[PDB]
Amino acid sequence: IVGGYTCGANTVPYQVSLNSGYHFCGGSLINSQWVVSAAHCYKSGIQVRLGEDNINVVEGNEQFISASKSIVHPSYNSNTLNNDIMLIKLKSAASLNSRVASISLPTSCASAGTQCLISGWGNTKSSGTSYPDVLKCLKAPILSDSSCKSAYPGQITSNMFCAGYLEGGKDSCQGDSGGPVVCSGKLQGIVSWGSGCAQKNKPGVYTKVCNYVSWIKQTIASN
Ligand SMILES: [Ca+2]
Repeated sequence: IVGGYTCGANTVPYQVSLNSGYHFCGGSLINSQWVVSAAHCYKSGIQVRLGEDNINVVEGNEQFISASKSIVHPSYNSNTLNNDIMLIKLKSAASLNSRVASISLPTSCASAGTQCLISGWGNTKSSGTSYPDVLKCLKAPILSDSSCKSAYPGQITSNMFCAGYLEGGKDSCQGDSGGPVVCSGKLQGIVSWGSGCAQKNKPGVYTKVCNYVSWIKQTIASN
């Protein structure tokens, strides 16, 4: 997250870190057994880390749970990042508490202009590289579809939305991928892509989770 703030330990209790020997992507706990992330974050051998603040220190509220299954969307296209969503099943149910909690899925899609909370352990520099140890947060508005298409002509599908600040300076970034965009208490986006981070006229692009609720529900009913 570039231009964000320190969230505060466990104040984003649905935020997970996906670990394969190191943090590589975020995700969102949607119930005791299931995490939503980005398909482009797929790796074999994922351990889901819940209750994290500093990902390099055991602070006492973590639950580390292996993935048993990962399910990339049937129509994910890594070339265009269309359908950039994945489900991860945990080997055992998380113990839900004040610091480890699920986030609601949407019923309706989010409105343009809504201020959402984006969070992660990704790079905090727009030019160069610095990865934070503690969880970072950013408040960012959903941009209009017209504005998003203008920014990335020929590349925005109906399953994507833009959010952030066209003047630059505030965005998600590498390493935030797969983590949440929460709007009115619902998981409305997944950190997906963008040209660079926090660059002028290049806002972040996010998977539009409300297009996937029927797939999420039937997949979890079946696995
Ligand atoms: Ca920790």
